[PDB]
Amino acid sequence: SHVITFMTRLSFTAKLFIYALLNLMKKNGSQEQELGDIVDEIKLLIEVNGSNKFVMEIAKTLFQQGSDNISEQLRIISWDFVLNQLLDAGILFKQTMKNDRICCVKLNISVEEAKRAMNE
Amino acid sequence: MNVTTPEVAFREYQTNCLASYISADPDITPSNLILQGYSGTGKTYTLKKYFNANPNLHAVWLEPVELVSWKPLLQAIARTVQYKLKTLYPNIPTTDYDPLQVEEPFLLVKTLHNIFVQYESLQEKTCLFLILDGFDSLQDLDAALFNKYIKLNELLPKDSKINIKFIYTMLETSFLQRYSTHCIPTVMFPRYNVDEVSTILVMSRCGELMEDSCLRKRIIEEQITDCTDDQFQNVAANFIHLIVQAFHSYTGNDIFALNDLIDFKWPKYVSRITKENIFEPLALYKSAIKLFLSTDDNLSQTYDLSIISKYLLIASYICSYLEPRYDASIFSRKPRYLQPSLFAIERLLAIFQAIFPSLMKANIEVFQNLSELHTLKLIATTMNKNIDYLSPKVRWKVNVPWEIIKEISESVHFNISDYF
Amino acid sequence: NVRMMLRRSMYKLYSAADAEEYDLSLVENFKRLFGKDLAMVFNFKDVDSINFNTLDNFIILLKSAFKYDHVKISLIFNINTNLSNIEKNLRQSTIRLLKRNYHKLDVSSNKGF
Amino acid sequence: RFDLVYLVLDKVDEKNDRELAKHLTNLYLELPVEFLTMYISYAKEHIHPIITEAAKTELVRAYVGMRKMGTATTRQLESMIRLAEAHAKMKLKNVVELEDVQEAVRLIRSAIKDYATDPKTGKIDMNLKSVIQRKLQEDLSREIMNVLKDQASDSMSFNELIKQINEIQEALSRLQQEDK
Amino acid sequence: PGFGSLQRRLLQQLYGTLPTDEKIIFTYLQDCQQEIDRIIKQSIIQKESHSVILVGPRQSYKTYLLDYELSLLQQSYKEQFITIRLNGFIHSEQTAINGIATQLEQQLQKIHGLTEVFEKILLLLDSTTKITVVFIFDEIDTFAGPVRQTLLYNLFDMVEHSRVPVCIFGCTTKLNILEYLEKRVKSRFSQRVIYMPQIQNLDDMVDAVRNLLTVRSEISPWVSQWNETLEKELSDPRSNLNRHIRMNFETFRSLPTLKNSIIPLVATSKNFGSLCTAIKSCSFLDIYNKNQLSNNLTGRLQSLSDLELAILISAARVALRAKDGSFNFNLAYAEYEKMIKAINSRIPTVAPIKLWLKKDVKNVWENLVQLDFFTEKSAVGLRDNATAAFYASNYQFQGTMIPFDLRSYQMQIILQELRRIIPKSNMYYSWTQL
Ligand SMILES: Nc1ncnc2c1ncn2[C@@H]1O[C@H](COP(=O)(O)OP(=O)(O)OP(=O)(O)O)[C@@H](O)[C@H]1O
Ligand SMILES: Nc1ncnc2c1ncn2[C@@H]1O[C@H](COP(=O)(O)OP(=O)(O)OP(=O)(O)O)[C@@H](O)[C@H]1O
Repeated sequence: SHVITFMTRLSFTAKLFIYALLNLMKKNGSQEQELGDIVDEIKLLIEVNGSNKFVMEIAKTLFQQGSDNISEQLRIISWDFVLNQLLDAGILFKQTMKNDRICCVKLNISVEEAKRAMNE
Repeated sequence: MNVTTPEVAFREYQTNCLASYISADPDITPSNLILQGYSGTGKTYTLKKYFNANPNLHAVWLEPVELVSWKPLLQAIARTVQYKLKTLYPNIPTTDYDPLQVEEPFLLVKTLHNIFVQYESLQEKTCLFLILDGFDSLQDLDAALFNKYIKLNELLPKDSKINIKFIYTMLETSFLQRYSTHCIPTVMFPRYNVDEVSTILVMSRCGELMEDSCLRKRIIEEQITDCTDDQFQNVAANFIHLIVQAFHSYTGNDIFALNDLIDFKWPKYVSRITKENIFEPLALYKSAIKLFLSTDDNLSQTYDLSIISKYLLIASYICSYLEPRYDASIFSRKPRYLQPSLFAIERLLAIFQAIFPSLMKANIEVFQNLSELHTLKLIATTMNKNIDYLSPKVRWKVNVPWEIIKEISESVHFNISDYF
Repeated sequence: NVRMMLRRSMYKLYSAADAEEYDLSLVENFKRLFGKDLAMVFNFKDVDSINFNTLDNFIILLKSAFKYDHVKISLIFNINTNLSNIEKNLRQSTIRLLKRNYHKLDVSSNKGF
Repeated sequence: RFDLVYLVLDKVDEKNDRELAKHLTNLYLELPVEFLTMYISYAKEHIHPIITEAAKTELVRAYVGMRKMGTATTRQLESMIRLAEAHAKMKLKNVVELEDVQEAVRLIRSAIKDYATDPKTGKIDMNLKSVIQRKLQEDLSREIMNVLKDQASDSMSFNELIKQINEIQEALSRLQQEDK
Repeated sequence: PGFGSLQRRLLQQLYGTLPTDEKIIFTYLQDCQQEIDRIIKQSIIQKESHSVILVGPRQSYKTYLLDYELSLLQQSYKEQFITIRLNGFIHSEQTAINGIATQLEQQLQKIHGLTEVFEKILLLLDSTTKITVVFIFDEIDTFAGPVRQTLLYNLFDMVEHSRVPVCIFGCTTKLNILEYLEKRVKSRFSQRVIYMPQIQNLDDMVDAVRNLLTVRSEISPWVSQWNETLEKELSDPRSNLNRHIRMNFETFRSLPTLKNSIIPLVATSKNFGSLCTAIKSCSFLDIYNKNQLSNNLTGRLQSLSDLELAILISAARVALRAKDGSFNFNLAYAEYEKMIKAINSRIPTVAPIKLWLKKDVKNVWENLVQLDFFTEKSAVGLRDNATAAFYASNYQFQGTMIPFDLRSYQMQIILQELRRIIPKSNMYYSWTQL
C-alpha cells in the first residue's frame, strides 16, 4: 500500500513511538495502551541498551535534546509534535482527556502493516 | 521603520523576541502569534509596555474576559477596527457597515473585505495587529474555535493594503499543545523565581505605600522630624521582604497573592510604629510579631444552635460515616478522611431518638430545626433543581466537617470519639 | 452561570436607566447615554444557595469595571450562619478582594435579650 | 541467600530439537572421572587465591548497578566474592583476577537472566531487526567513515579501530559491499 | 546599519514572500510541483476539466505550491483563470454557498473592470464570453457534515458537464481521504491523489537550508560574505551550526518547524559585524530550545515553594499507595502532618519546624491545581466544538458542589519522576520514595 511508502519516511521519533507502542501491545495482549505506559516503555527500551557512547548520545538527543546544560525533561523532545502528527494523519486515534496519563492511544491501521513498514 | 525594544526586567528574551514577529513591514510579520505564560507572569504587562514604547504601531486591544463568548469577540474586532481606521485616516471619505450584523466568522471576512476595499487607494500596505489578552481565558471555549482564527488571513484578498496580523496570549499548556503541529511562532513566559518576586514588589509597591494616608497621620502623631522619603521607602520595603519571607511558603511565588496581604496588614503594621520603631525594624518586628504569626486572610460558639438542633446534627454525622451494618450492633440493647455517604431520613430520626437524653418523639420543632439546617446548608440533599423535600428519591448527607462537630459534642457532653 | 448573570444584571440596569427621564459596554456607555454617574449596589439575597463557582467567576468579571472612572460598585451579602461558610467555598484569591473594604453587621432579632 | 539461581527453560523449536535429539540418539549405540576428581582434589589442595586491588574496585560498580535496578540484597554480594575465588581456583591462579570477577558477575546475570527480565514487573521475554539496531549501526557507520579518514592515513588496522571507538565488523563489511 | 536592507531581504526570503520570479522550489518538491504545474495549465490552456487532491501533513508546504503556480499564471494569464477559495473551518456549510457567490462576483467585476446557483456560474461566464474556474479547497475531509456534500458533490459532477472548464484542488492531511469522500462523491471525482514527498535525507534538509539561506541578488556587497560564511558552516558535517540541524533532522523532519527557530536568530541579529560571531557557534537556538520547554511539567515543578513541594510529595505518596491513584485534601494533610512529626521526632530534645494550620494550606492547595500538577478525578477537559461546550457550561458536575476538602484529584507526576528531578539538596528528597 502507498501508506507504507510514507511510513518508511517518518522521523526517528515516529518510528520509535510506533515500535514501542507495538511492543507494549504484544506485552499487554491488547491494542490500546495508556499514554503514560508508552512514554515509560520508551525510556525502558532506550536504557535497556548498553552505556555505549552512541546510546548515550541518542538518549541525550531524545530526552533532554542534548542541550548544553538546561535539561531534565520528563518526556522526550517533540513527544507532542509527533504524537499530533500521527494523530492528525488519521493513523493514530486518541481520546480526549486533560489528564495526560490516563488516556488510551489506539491505532487505526492494520496490525500487520505497521510491523511491515518497521521491518523495511 | 525599525522597532525599539523596551527595558522590561525578568523578561529580557520575550521583549527581544517580539522584535521578530512585530515590525513595520507587513510582508515579513506572520499571520498568527502566541504568547504563553501563567497568571502573574506579566504577559499583559509586558505586551502593553512594549507597544507604548513604539507609538508608530497600530493595534487593537480586546479582552475575552469581558467579551464573555465568541460572538462579542468577533463583533468587537469589527467595531473597533472600523473606529480605529477612522481615527488613523479621518481624511478618507468612507461609509459604515453595522458591526452588530456579525453572526458567523464568514460575515467577518465579508465585512472586513468590504471595509478594506474602501481603503484600496492607500499609499502602502498597512500592517495591523489585533491583540487579545488571555485567549484561553474565554469563559465558553472549545478546541475548534482557535483554528478558526489561525487560517483567517489567507481568506482575505492577498493584495489588500490592510493586513490583519493577529496576536494572542495563552495561559494554559494542555490547551496550546493541541496546536503544536501548526508550528505557530511562539514566545514563552515561565513562572517567576522567588528572587524576582521580591524585587518586583519592591520596585512596584514602594511608591504606593510611601504616600498613603495612614502613615502620614501617624508620623505627625509620633512627631518624627528626622523622617525622609528615602527612609520612607525602606520602611515600606522592609515590610515587603518580611511578609514575603513569612508567607512565601503560604502564597507561593505569586505576585497577586502578596499584593493583598501588603494591603490588609499594612494599617495594623502602621499602628505599632512608635517613636522607638523609626530606626530599628527588629524592634518594630517585635512589636508587630502577632501580625506575621497568622495569615489574617481569614474573613474574621461558631454556630448558634438550639438543643434540638445540636443533637440533630450529631446524629446525622453518624449516618454519613457509619455503615448501616453497625446501626443495630451499637445502638440497640440486643474513614475520617473519606467523603460522607448518603442516608435516608428514617435513619436520622431513629438515631436522633436513640441518643437524645422518656422518648423525645418528633414534634413540629424537631422538623422545624431540621429544615433550618438544610436552609443553613449544614446538610445537603441529592438535587439541584426544583427542590421537593417529600419526593421519596431524595437522600441526605452531612456537609459539616469533623472538627466543627468535635466542639459541638463538647458543649453537649456527648462522647462521639468512643463510637469509632 | 456567568453568562446569565451579566445579561440579567444589565437588563435590570437598563430598565432603571430607562426611567431616568446587555453587557459591560452598557456600563462603559452609561455616562454618554444618560449623562450621569452610575453607582451599583448588588444585593446577594441568599448567599448560601448560590453556586460559588459561578459567583467566584462573576465577582472577578465585575472587577474589570474599575477601569471606568464613572462607575462605583457595592456588594451586600445575606449570610445566615457565619463567615466560615464563605471562607471555605470561595477561592482564597477572591476573598482578598472582599476583605479590602468590608463592614460586618448582625441583624438577627435575638440580640442579648 | 542462595548464591546462584538458574532459570533453565525449554522452548518448542524444531531446529533446537534436532540439535538435542541427534546428540542423544547416537550416544546409546554399540576427560575421565579419574582425571576430573584428580584435578578438583589438586585445586582444592593448593590454591588459596587473594582478591587483588583492581578486582576489588570493580565489584562496587557491579553491585551498585544491580542495586539501582530494584531485590539486590547484600546476600548477592557474597556471591560476588565466593564465585570470584572459585574461578581463580579453577584457573589455579593464586590470586583472583579481574577477569574472574567480571565473568562471575556475568554468570550471575546469565543465571538469573537479567537481560531478559522486565525491570518493571519482573516478567521474562519469550524471544530472549530493530530500529534501535538501525540507528546504532547508522551512527557507528557514520563515525567509522570519519575516523578511518580523520587519521593521517587512507586506512588503518581494524583491531586498532575497534579499540578506538569501543572505548563493527558487520558495519565495515557493509561499507566494503558499498565500496566505501 | 545599512546591512538591515540585506537582513530584510533575508527575513523576507525566509518568510516565502519573495516575488514569483524569485520563489524557490526544493529539489525534493520539484517532482510534484511539475505535475501540479502540468495539470493546471492543461486545464486552463487546453480547457479540460480535472480534479486532484494534494495530500501531506500540516506545515508541509502543501497549499504553498498552489499559490506558487497561480502567482506565476497571474504574470502572463490574467484573463485565463478564475479562482475560488474555501476552508472547512471558517466557512461552515451554511455560509459556504455565499462564500463562492461573493468571491465569484468580485472576480467577475474586476475582469471586466438551488441547483441553478451552481449552473449560474457557467451562465454568467457564457453570457460574458459570447476562462477555466480553478477551485481550490483547504481541509477537504472537513466538509463531511450531516448535510449532503453537494457543496463538493455538485462540483465534481460539473467536471462531466462544464461548458466552461472546471478544475478542483484541495488540501487534507488524512491518509484516509476516501473514507470522507463517500461513494456518491467518489463516482464523480477523478481520484488523482498526490501524496506529498517527504524529507528523508540530511542532504535534502541541508540543501533546502541552502535554498533558503542563499542570497542570489546583489543587493549589498556583503552578499558574497554572507554566502561565504554560510557555506563555511555547511561544508563541515561537524559544524557548530550544522550540529543543530542534524539533531533537528533526526528528531523531526518538518522543515517549517525548523524555520520557526532560525528566523529569531536572524531577527535577533543586530549588525553584520556581530552577526559573524553568533551564526557560527549558534548558541541562541539552545536558549530558544529551553524556551519551548520552560512551561512543561519540569519547568513548573522547579518554581514551587518548599511547602507547596512538601504537600505535593505527600499528595503523591497517597496516590502511590492508593490503587486508583486518587487522593484528597484530608489525606494530603494527614501525610503532611505525619511527615512533619517524623522529621521533628528525629531530633535531640531539650535539657531545661512548624506544622502549618489546615486553613493556611488552602492557598497552597489552590496553587497546585492551577499549575496542573493535580487534576480532577474525571476531568474531561477542553471540548472540541462550541455546541459540546454549551452542554458543559450548563451542566453542574459533582465536583462543583462537594466541599473543597473532599474533591478527588489525580497526579501528573509520578514519585519516580519527582526523585529524578527534585534536587538532592532538598530536605524532603529523602521522602520522595515511600
Ligand atoms: N517584569 C515585571 N516588572 C514589574 N512588574 C511586573 C513584571 N511582570 C509582571 N509584573 C506585574 O505583575 C502583574 C501580573 O498581572 P498581569 O497584567 O500579567 O495579568 P495576566 O497574567 O495577564 O492576567 P490573567 O491571569 O487574569 O489572565 C502585572 O500587572 C505587573 O504589575
Ligand atoms: N503566500 C505565502 N507566502 C509565503 N509563505 C507562505 C505562503 N503561504 C504559505 N506559506 C508558508 O507555508 C508555511 C505554513 O504551512 P502551509 O501554509 O504550507 O500549510 P498548509 O498547506 O496550509 O497545510 P494544511 O495541510 O494544514 O492545510 C509557512 O512556512 C509559510 O511561510
